[PDB]
Amino acid sequence: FDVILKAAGANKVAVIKAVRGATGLGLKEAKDLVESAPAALKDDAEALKKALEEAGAEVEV
Amino acid sequence: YVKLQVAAGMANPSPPVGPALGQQGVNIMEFCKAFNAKTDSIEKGLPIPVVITVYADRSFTFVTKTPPAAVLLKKAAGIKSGSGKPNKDKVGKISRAQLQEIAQTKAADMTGADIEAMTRSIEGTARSMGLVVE
Amino acid sequence: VTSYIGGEGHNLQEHSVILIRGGRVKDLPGVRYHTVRGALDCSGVKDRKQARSKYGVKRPKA
Amino acid sequence: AVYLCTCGTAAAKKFFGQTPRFDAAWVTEHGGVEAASKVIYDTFRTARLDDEVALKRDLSAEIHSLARMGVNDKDTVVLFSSETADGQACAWAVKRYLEQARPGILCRIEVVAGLQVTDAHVFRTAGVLNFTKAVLHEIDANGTGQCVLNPTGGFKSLVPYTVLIGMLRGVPAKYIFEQSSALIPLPMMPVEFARSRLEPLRPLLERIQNETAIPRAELDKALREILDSLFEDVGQGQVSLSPVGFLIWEELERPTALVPFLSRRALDDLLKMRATEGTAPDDYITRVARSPEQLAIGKHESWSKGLFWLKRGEHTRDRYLVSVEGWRLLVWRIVDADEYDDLLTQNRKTDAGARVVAERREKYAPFVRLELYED
Amino acid sequence: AVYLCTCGTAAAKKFFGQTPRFDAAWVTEHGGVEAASKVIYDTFRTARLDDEVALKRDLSAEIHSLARMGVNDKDTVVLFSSETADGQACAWAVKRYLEQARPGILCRIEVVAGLQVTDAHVFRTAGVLNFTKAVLHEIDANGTGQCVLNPTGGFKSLVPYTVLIGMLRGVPAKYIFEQSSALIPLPMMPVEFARSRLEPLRPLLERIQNETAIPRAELDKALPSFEEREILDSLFEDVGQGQVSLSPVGFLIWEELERPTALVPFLSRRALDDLLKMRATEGTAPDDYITRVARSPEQLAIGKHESWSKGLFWLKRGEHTRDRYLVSVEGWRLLVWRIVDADEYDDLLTQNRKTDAGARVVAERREKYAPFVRLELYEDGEGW
RNA sequence: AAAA
RNA sequence: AGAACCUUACCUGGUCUUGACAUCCACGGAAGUUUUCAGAGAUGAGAAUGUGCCGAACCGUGAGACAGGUGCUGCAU
Ligand SMILES: [Mg+2]
Repeated sequence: FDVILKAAGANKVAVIKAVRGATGLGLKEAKDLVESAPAALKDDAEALKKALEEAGAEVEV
Repeated sequence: YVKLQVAAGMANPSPPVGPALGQQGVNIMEFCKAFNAKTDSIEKGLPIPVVITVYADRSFTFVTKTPPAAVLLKKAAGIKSGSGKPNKDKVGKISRAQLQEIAQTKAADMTGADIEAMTRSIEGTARSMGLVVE
Repeated sequence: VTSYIGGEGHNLQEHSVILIRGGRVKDLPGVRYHTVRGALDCSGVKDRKQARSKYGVKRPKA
Repeated sequence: AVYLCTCGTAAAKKFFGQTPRFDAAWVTEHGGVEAASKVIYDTFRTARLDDEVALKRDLSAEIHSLARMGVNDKDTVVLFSSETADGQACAWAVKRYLEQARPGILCRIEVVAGLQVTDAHVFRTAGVLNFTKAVLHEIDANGTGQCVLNPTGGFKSLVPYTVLIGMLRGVPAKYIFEQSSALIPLPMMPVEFARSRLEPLRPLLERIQNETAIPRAELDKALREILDSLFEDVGQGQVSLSPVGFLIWEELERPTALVPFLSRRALDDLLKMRATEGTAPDDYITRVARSPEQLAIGKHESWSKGLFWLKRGEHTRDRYLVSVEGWRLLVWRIVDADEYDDLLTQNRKTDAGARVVAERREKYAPFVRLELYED
Repeated sequence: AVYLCTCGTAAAKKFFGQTPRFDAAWVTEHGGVEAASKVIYDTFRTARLDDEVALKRDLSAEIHSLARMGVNDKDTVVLFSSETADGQACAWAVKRYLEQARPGILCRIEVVAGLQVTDAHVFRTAGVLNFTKAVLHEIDANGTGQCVLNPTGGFKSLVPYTVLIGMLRGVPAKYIFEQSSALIPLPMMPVEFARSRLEPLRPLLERIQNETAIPRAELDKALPSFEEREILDSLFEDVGQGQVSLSPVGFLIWEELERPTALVPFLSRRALDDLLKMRATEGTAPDDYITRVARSPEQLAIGKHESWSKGLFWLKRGEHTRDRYLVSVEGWRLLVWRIVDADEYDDLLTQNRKTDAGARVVAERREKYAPFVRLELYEDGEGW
């Protein structure tokens, strides 16, 4: 199951930080993909999901 | 119904591919993402040739091919550009196994009935670019 | 006649309509008149703060 | 092609002077945005696209201009409708007529949030910025070589920010007056962002580019109200780049041409090599300077403090010691092989670039631009 | 303040519906421009500035916007009118009313040549440039801090260049929709003409400004990248015989990003050392005096004190000074050969007194003096 | 589409 | 009323940054004193030997007020 983003209106900056470490997309790309939810971001899912859920970002695996 | 040699994963909407699909009407960013997702496994930096098949409903399917022999011969010799005057200036050296290695991968795109016939096409490809066989 | 443009900087070109007044210029030969700054097409001197009325400068808004 | 047509409510022209004037109330009373679209679409559902008189009297501005630009079957049109209800009702009316007169077309409507002209603070802050994002999204998703901005419909205030996008990115803009009959490709004066004004902000954006957020007060303390639009408040006490900012960041990141300069030690050395080597070095440095691709190729061993060597090619009688400041390509030394070898012989042991820049004022500076009037 | 409002035929809106539509033909068949404007003025002379209802309903665009911007007697209003017949008529009607509504105002109407929307080629080559030159001229004349554009009237195509000028000169712009009731200060972004892509080309443009045209091959060498030529294609124009020249668009940009000049200074090698060694005493004064002399021929004529042979003459900035210069003028370049002090200058006059010294210097031209670098230095560590 |  | 080094203010190259030369502040060490290695030397490192006077002798380190200039003008003196 690919990691997708459902809702990220809580701590939008942190979700960008997660995908920055997770993927490395630039600030423009990373912010746009987060604001364009839902979209396909990428145990492997659980790793980034925990960081995403930490700041309140919703996760859909 | 267009044939391109886009990069391995650098399928930008850039002029190299951008305006080509536009005259047909297919979504540019749709093809770019689709092409990359399957060519991630391909070794980095390769002009893998893909033949696009567009329909009337503005839909498209594509088939990827093995990298061109000239590209494979350029990396086999460790060079970046071919001879300016092939058969006059010599700009590399590859062993017959390197011919066999290139022929085997291109065998999926060859037409010869044997490894020797496929190699001879690659051998002829090597001479035409100035890369001698060593 | 030849008229003298006082002040620092101006915006007079050909075909500009200006108002001249009396007053010679001592060191310039043949110049017997002055241009009235701040009247007709001649604009006032910029950033002037003292003797403004002599150069057509309206009082700063303070 | 792709037509990024701004949409304006000229479609519902037929309700001109009738008692309930065509306002957001009128759309509301007749049922809503979708319901009102059918009512508007009825008044001109019959008119053709090849009939001149209907183009100039019986159709909206988007339909008249698109029919003049030569809209075909294999096309894609985007309508940047306004946020107001009367704007969106016409958008759903133009699309139905366009998808009817030219079957096989793909028209999609973007609702630019907060594009109303009855409030100032919103329009300055959320209107143009959102509209700047939406256009810059489509151009980057279809390539600059295929988009045609169509700034004829809509308010008169969006037009500055449609054409300005066209000038920066490169897409053209085409306009046509109602009574006229000639498409006018508007002049595109080559413009860009003022590097001198924007240069001090480079470290400021560097934080945002890395940590993706900065507290607002620290942003205000670090830095002239024009710079405010560069920054969009995310909303949690931090600020991140507005869509205009990303343009500026890329403008301040794209490589440019370079104008060579020669230190006083290079000018003494260039001349004594001119007699033996013609005027080859003069062209090479200018050729390399005015071509970023050439410059990146020739970087030999890189020294400290931003110095890096260049060479004409294999077995040549010159190798240059250059570095970059602003738009200038400073040239420090121009040495042959034996002097070049000994320098690299020395640099093996200890640092080298530190010793050169240390004596910059005494020996090398001032750098004089490379223009020569030999005669 | 001074308001640089555009003009459009909203003033004549009450004629909407009549069988002859109000247009250029209508003014033609009503006794020329003057007769119509008076008639139109009579059709809305009874509207009141304080009347909010009549502002939206009956008046024009420029009147409405200016009323909201606070027009009074101490302001100057400039109206730009399209070249079309009806365009001029409607502007005149507004100028009459503005005097009546605000007596003591200084309202001038300006006509832009070629500003019409019927000819594609004429509009984009002369109409826009004439309009752009008009505004830039007026902003400089009145000065910044007093001009505020009002791009609410006129054609939708003149708007981008009105606003773009606002960003170049830092001049605010304001707009107001009819049914709306609030002025909208248009955003302004820090844009400028492409200095980055023209500074590498300064040698060619300076040649083109002085010498009429240059060969294209020289220009092609200057722009290696294909994209650069594609972007800068509009500025240049083929003049014939395998040459190019600045198109009127180009002359506008170049006459904006480059100061005027009469002669471009150049330094011989001996002068360069002479200038550098004198920096410890005169500071930067020699650099300023050279540029000033090269800028104004009137100053250069004053400086000539003693003339040598072969076209070399000495410049002295006046009594009580120490420096002195030995310069000559070739084509449009101000060549500088030497820069000496008070003591050496007397010796160089003694030598020329006995024998020809001008011929001695020109004899050593290719061995000590040439090539002449240009007077553009870079000492401080800073980059734009 | 000369205050959508 | 005396340039082989020194003088020396100039050149090429190697090097130093509250500093060769002063007053202060703090912290640390008697001062000095046989040696070894690397380097053209500056300098760097290491190992011995001293460790007194009665806090000052001399010292090394850190910060900044400052030191420093045979730099310009004898037409400011
Ligand atoms: Mg005396």
